[PDB]
Amino acid sequence: VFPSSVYVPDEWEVSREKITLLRELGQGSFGMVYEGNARDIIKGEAETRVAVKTVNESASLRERIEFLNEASVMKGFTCHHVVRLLGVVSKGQPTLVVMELMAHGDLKSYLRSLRPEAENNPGRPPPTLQEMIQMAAEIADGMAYLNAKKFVHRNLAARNCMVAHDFTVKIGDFGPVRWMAPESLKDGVFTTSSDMWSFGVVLWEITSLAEQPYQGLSNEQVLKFVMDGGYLDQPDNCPERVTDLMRMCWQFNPNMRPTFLEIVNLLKDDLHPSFPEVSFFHSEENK
Repeated sequence: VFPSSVYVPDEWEVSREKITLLRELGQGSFGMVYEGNARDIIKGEAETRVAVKTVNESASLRERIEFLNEASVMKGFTCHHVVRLLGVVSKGQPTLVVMELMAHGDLKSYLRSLRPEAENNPGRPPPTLQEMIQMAAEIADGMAYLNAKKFVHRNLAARNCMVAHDFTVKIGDFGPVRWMAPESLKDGVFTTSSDMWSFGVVLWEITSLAEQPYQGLSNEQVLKFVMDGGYLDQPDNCPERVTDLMRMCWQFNPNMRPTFLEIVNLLKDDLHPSFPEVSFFHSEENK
């Protein structure tokens, strides 16, 4: 077994010289991710802020190929609520995969920065109900898109959601006992329905400002607790509407949980005016 390189140097190929790296953003599944700038990568803008993925130096040839193969797959995604591919540098080493930059980082980090005791509090109040409903809809929309494209996330969590410069939340990377559905923990079965369970946990993270799920329980205890039918307690003074969403996501029977499109449908009337203009839900592709 050995993967063939499916990436085709096409319109997505970007000359290395157009990419300038500024700083490290953190380790990605394949290697260090950097914040950078790209010259003339998007029609209409002289330079674009970007995130640049690289592959570990210790990576095998096979892994380097898998890295590029994932980039090729991303050429087919065009959702506003899923972090998008902008370009690829496959000529020579190191291989670079250029993505749109999410200036505010992962959702977990962002949430924890809004905590009152946060040493890096931006001086802004925690998410309002309105902002939470908006985040829920954006995340659900991105997930609905992946589901339409026939992809199961398997790792949805606040740490894997990203926040843009205008605070739009998007699905980040994807191919964690505290985020897994009981059926997944029991039979290793992953579906869009188990993704829904994880979505509920993300809502819980949003309403608790990223507290650790089931804090106090070992991974061992969580495994039994969840498979026994137990679920997370509602965070203090959690908005009733978000609590209702969580409860739907945590139905023991996966068949009883809502779909991501149904989540967006439930929230559609309470979103920013721009939502219908950018969502998968309101696009002609949602059929």
